[PDB]
Amino acid sequence: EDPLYWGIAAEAMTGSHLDEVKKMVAEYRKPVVKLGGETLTISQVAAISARDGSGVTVELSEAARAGVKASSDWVMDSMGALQKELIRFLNAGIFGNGSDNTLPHSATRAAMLVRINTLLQGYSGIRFEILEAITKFLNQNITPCLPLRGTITDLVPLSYIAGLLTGRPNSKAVGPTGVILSPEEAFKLAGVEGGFFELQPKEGLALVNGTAVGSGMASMVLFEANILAVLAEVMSAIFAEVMQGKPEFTDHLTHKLKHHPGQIEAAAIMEHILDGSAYKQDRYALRTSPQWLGPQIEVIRSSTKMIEREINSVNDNPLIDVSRNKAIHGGNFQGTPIGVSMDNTRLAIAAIGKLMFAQFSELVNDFYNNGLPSNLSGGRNPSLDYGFKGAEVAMASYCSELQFLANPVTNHVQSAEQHNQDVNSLGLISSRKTSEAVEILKLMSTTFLVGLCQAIDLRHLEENLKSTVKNTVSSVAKRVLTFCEKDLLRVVDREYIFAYIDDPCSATYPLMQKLRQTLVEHALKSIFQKIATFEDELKALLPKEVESARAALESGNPAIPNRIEECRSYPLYKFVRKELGTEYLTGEKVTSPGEEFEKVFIAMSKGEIIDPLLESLESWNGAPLPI
Amino acid sequence: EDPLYWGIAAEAMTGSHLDEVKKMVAEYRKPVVKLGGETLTISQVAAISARDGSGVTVELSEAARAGVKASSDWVMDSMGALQKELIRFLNAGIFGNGSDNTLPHSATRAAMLVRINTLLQGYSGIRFEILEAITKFLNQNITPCLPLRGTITDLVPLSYIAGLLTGRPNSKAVGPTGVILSPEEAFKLAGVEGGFFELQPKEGLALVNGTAVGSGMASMVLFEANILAVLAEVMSAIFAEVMQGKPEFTDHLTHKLKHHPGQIEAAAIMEHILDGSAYVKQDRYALRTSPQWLGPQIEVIRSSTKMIEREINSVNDNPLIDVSRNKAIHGGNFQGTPIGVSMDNTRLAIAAIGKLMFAQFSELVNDFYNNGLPSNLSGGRNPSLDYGFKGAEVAMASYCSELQFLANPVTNHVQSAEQHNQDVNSLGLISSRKTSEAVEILKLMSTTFLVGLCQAIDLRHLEENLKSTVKNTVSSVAKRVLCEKDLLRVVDREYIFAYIDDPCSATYPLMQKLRQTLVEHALKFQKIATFEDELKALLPKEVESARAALESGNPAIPNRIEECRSYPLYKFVRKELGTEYLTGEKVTSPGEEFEKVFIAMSKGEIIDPLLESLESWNGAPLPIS
Amino acid sequence: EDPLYWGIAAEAMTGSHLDEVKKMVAEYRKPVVKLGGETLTISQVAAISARDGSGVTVELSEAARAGVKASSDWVMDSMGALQKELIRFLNAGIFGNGSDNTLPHSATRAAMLVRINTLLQGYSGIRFEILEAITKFLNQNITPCLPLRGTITDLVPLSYIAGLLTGRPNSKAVGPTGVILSPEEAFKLAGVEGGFFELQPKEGLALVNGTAVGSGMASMVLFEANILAVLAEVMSAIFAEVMQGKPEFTDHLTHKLKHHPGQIEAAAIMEHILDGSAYKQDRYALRTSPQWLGPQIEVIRSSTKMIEREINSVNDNPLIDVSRNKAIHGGNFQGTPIGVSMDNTRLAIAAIGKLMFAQFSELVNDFYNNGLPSNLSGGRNPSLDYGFKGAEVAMASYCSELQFLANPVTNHVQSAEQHNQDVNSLGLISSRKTSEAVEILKLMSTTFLVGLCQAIDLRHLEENLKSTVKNTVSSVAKRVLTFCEKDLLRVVDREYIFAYIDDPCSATYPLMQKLRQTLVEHALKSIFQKIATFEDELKALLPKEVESARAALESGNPAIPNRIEECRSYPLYKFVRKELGTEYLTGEKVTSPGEEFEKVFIAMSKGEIIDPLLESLESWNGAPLPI
Ligand SMILES: COc1ccc(/C=C/C(=O)O)cc1
Repeated sequence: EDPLYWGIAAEAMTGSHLDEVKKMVAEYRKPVVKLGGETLTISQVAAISARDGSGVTVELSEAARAGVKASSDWVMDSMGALQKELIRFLNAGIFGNGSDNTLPHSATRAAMLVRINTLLQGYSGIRFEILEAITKFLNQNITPCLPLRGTITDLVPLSYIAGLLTGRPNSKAVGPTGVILSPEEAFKLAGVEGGFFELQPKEGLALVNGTAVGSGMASMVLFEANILAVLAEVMSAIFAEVMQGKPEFTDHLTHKLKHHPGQIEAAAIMEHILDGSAYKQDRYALRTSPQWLGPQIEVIRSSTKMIEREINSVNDNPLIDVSRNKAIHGGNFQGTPIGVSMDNTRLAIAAIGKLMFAQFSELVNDFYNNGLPSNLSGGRNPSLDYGFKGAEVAMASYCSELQFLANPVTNHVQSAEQHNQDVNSLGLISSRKTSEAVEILKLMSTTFLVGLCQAIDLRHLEENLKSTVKNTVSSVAKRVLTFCEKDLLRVVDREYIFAYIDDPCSATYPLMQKLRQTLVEHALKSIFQKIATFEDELKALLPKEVESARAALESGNPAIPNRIEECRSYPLYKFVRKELGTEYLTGEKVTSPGEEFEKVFIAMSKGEIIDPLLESLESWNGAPLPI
Repeated sequence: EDPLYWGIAAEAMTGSHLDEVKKMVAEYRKPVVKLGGETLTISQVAAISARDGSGVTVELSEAARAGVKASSDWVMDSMGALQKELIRFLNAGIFGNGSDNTLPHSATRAAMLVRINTLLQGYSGIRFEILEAITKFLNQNITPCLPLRGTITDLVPLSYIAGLLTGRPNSKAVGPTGVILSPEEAFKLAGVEGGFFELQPKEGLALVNGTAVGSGMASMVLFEANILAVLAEVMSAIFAEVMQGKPEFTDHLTHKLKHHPGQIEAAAIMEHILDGSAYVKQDRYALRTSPQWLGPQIEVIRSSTKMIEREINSVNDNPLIDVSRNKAIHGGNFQGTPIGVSMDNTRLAIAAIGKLMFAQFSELVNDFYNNGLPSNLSGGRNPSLDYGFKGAEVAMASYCSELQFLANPVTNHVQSAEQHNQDVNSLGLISSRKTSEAVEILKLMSTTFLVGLCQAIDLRHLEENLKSTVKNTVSSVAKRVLCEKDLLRVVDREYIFAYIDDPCSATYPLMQKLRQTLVEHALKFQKIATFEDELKALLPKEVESARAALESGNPAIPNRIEECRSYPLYKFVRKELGTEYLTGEKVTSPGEEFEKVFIAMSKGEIIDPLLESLESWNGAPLPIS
Repeated sequence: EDPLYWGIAAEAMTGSHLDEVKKMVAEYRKPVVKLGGETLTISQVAAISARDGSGVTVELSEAARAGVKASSDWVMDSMGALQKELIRFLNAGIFGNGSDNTLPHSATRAAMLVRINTLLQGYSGIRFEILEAITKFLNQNITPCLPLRGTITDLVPLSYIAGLLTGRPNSKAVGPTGVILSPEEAFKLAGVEGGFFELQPKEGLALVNGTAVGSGMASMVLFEANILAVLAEVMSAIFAEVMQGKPEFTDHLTHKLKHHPGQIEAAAIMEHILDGSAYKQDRYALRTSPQWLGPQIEVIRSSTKMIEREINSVNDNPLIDVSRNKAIHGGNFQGTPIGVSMDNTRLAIAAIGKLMFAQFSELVNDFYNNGLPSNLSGGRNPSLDYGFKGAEVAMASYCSELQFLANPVTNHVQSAEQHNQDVNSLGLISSRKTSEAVEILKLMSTTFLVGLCQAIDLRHLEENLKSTVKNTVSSVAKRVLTFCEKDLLRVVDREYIFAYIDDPCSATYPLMQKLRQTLVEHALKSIFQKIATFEDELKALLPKEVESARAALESGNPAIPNRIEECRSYPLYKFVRKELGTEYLTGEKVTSPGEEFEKVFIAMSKGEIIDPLLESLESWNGAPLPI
């Protein structure tokens, strides 16, 4: 039914993207990664790549040993300085001093995990003992030092894993605390039984022939990319809340009629956030965000399945086919799936960043943000509070560099190795630039998320102070003006609080101006003789009441509670504010926006945003609201 | 008659690029960098950016004190909390954990230096005392911690220099040994007296409104780029030396007739190396066209240098305080377009230089194109257990591909920023960062190529010695067993490394062309087998003894490189640094040898031997014929 | 003094960039191009490349014949099917059907001119007769058909010039009117004496070995680029006029203190426009335009000198050195100066386009354009006139594609021709993408220039109608209100005309609102009883007077004449409006913005914008105003 395996690949793209992320997070946090050569996922690669003391360990399935020993025994039967030479001349990378030219140790761990899983299928002719030794290195967090560059997708970097296994004099390894270790010391601390391995024929190739380094980092990258995409879907909805945008842009009819599944899910996710919210036309960063993100999600998801197939592949050469009693020469080391997927993912990451920059730009602009103060200024004095103006420039710098990284790597192939490798995938290089793009998207996600929480608090401030103004205006009108008191309060309804609240009784601001106009309108239809009195009484009472209401709110005793507390998006806000301690940014305090950004960005790097994010949708049935 | 200052700029681009590099190096090594707001060079920025204990210090010219105090007093006489707010909201950068999101402290020192120089002209309205404090931080190697990202070209990274000066609670500084310091501790170690500064009006803008970070690092990059450009020129000649290429490709007529000065100087530099080569006794484009290829790259790098050298002596403040007319001048000198343009153009030139190195390296290691050198430049007796630079060649392609990727520009990704008030911005520092990345990758290719050239040199030394050996014993077997004039001609023509691993191998040419040779003279046969039996019994012994003698340091014919003008770089790599001839019969790997050169290169130790290769050059091409 | 020729190259970068453009335009329009092998300029290449019947002809200097015959005679003395073979196998281009794969005929003419000038030096060993034959083809406008692609910088395209000279059966040529011609017909119509040439040794190489095609189109490109740069400098100043921006951004102190000569000239040019103008803080597209354009001009100018040296070079191989009696083998065919200069110019063209898009965006936005109507709407009814809204989207599409073309071509080199050409410059390809970028910049220049003229007329309308409102308001106040009449007119001074003029007496617009406020302010200090009367009289008179004033202006009889008539920028406006007939775009007429854009864009393609542009600066002394 499925001779070319199109069908089984299609079966993996069914279900919602969120569910995959939910499952992805679930198996990431499982305590044991069992390698059988067929079931490795990017979440398991990521979980192992972490050096945060999670406790995760790697186990090799004994069901695969028989196949591994068979191909190994086959090579010995068909038959050692050639293996020593292979590792020597491939040690051609450059470390220099420092870590700027060394592969990140978490990326080395990813490569080590993938390198094992791609050798368990049993077609590589390498001793199971070597696969067990690399597992000890992972479990005891003993990482060999690999060069950052030197591969076109990974003879050179992988040879530094073989160099540690064979006890090369130049081989170095890092301990759990950053200590430089010699090969002997590395073996002693990892518990590798016996001494250094004397590589048998084909064992050298089995270790260096393969795409594990590129595919390993691509797995780490795509794990973070799948989270950040969902985080982009939810933040677009939170963005629509504080922007008070028309929620019909999520209506399922609109998206159903495009058939794009990524767009339909994205709109359904946002609809679910807005459907449980207590809060010409809207601009594109808001109204078209489902159309904009849909394809990006479809790309990250499709790219995820490419890598997952790669990390469960046999990418060495030649293939030892015991069943047929012959070695098969091929080109499964050509890591084209890595370069293509990372180039496509990097562009999608940049498209996500562009939308976030566009949304952030709307949020901090009083021309577009529907009443919020310019720069999301939070202080009583807008002239001594410029809020996120500095962050807005940073967002432009983030986005600009993201669009530069969106360019591909795979269109720069060189005819290499005496033109024998006249085509090569550049996979790892692409994974490296896509990792850089994710980290910048994390910078943008940190800044954007803290701004939304600032806007949330400002909406909470708007409602409380708009009520205080109403009460004082009504109290003063009942005193003095006795249809005229009903129209006076409609003015307070229409005017944006943050257009006058820094000085409620300034004759140049719209409150006192439009209040007077309403009185003049009625006088023409003595209401004019009382204007002077009304403005005197209001000038004496309103400033005191506004200040009182703001202090009560700042003191935690608001007259009207923050509506976010009853929003489906509350967990993310609760996480930033309550759990992390991210504080309201105001020009009356010394705390700078960056200091608040550190908290979210650090936690986001520790994966602490996964739970509050998923909790915002945990009651979603995975379907749109009926139309 | 130079009202627009075109001519002053054109006068700067006269003389050779080399002389400019020699002056640039010599100034890098001066023990004192005196700032006057007008004479700052990239070499001075590079020398101060270094945190290597060189001892270089910074002095402020007292002549600029008056102008500085004038604009400072004018502002105060024109009249606080706004200066505290300015630095607060511009502290919008993210550091996280580690140093991945932190500006390298060397780049920070560069920014601090340029920041001082761009305020000494007297048009910024900032107290001289603050400039003196930053100078203490530099000379005491007390560096504030700046974020790597957050600017569109430097209100944000520059605000963290101001954050240190004002004693912000989140402000962090690092000591010479990497120890993190508080703003109070920094002032103590730095020697700054009086405590934190309470910024006066305009002083906040004076500190943060410059282009110092972008321009500061472009100076570091351009310093490295200027040197690597000359290194690429010299190595192209050494490449043409070990390749035995026709030196006719450096004939001045060819390059005189194109007029391009970069191509003329490049052709003339390689001509000087080849004209003084002891090997003196068509080619492919990586060799025959290298001057045409490198010429334009040096012109862009040299042009880009002058752009940045003007930027680091400019006044990028705003507003400018003009006391002579008693008013502030609002403009846009903070627009760092010269940084983004020069860095985009320079990165493309770096990529073109790297592309040439890759093509040359490829020719040098391919036995089809390297004129008798062994495939992969293998140095062992058993080529089946010595693949030489095959792994390095793969790394070169990886270095080259990522460089072509970085060759793309940054300045074509401008976003309409800050509520669309900054609807154009230069992105200079971002471009400086990517060009700096391209530079470090080119250092990887130069290290690998340079060590590869020394390998090729030792392989020509092995070839000549073993060519002489085979000739001799062939004449011995010829005189004793027997013709000779043709048999001896076979040895001179044939490539050593086509048969030397097994000279008398029937499948190899030496023990085949001699048969063909003897049979030819016979046809125009009974003495063949005896001569072969005599040669088979004697040639392995004589070859192994001469090869072992060369390995012990007492070869028959000495290495001709010692009598070449290119010897300084070989002596430095092979003798001074300890780099060793790579061979599969030992366990040392190519990387281990690359490490020695890359580290030395990262510390500037390649500069001296490089310029020494051209010390005797008069700066002009030798005459025609 | 100048052994490496750095000095003589530096001497060519002295003087103002404008002067070079002035000289450039001067020699472009000279009737004869005399080739001596040393003095060819891009303006002469451009003038010859034109097929517009300018009458320009090419003359070969007899001073060069001696050198040409010497090297030719030298080859014959040192010594023919090899020349026949060289041209045959290099005829490997593909034309297909149509012109999408054919080199533009003007680009072929550029290549032909450069190909001659690079063979007149006398080091190429080719018969002077052949150089004379190609000259006939140029003078009689007989152009061989060259393929668009097939060169990495030009064996293949140049071989189709040799194919015409040797009468190849596949060779085709185009006539002055587009007629396809065979080689025989081409010779007959051009007047080439004798039959087809039988190429002697080295003559085939002399024709195909060289960079003429890339350098030829680079010359055409840089001629237009030098004009468009000056046009960008002037339009930034005109932009500042209609924007009513602070002119101190051109103050020479600011730019003198950066030392950047391109910035100093750009600011001095703008200062000169504004210094003779009768017309939070300003934004960057305005205030930093000299900083932004300076480097772009320095790049185009420096790139110009690279190409001019290339078109006067000997780029064939081997070089026949008669003086030394030996042929010199080298690599002057490596067209690196072309690729580098075109890549750098393309980026600068994109930087110019980005600033223009930024400026256009400010101009059409009522939040930023300082009183002009949104979209530069010109009709009485803003709801039926959206002005340049459609053009603003087009500008974004222009700019976006320009930033894509800003990417380089020279970082995509392939190891070619059995890896003998392991490095190559890709010059022509780069020239082709830079030509595409210029044409898009022409689209942006057309649209932006017509918008400025729209804004000019709107400023003329603003002044006339603001005066009409003043007179009616004063006439009504003198009637009814008799310090109060002086404050009423100050309101008219402060309010932007186009914020209310479409309905001057709407109670929801700011005119009637802020007029009433001023009356109420005075009444509180009976002035209140007369408000109703004042608004009745104004409602009856003001609409009639506004309409009368607008018709008088539309009828050519404005009460106040258009201040542009006395501006140094008047020529460009006079050219667009008067000479070309570009009409005021108003939603009350059927004419669309594109129709007006055709006129300017067509004329700009015919070089008709050079004179009005230069006339705006013809009285500039080439120095900044004293500080
Ligand atoms: C991002 O925060 C900012 C933005 C703008 C400025 C002033 C700029 C000028 O003087 O033209 C200062 C700080």
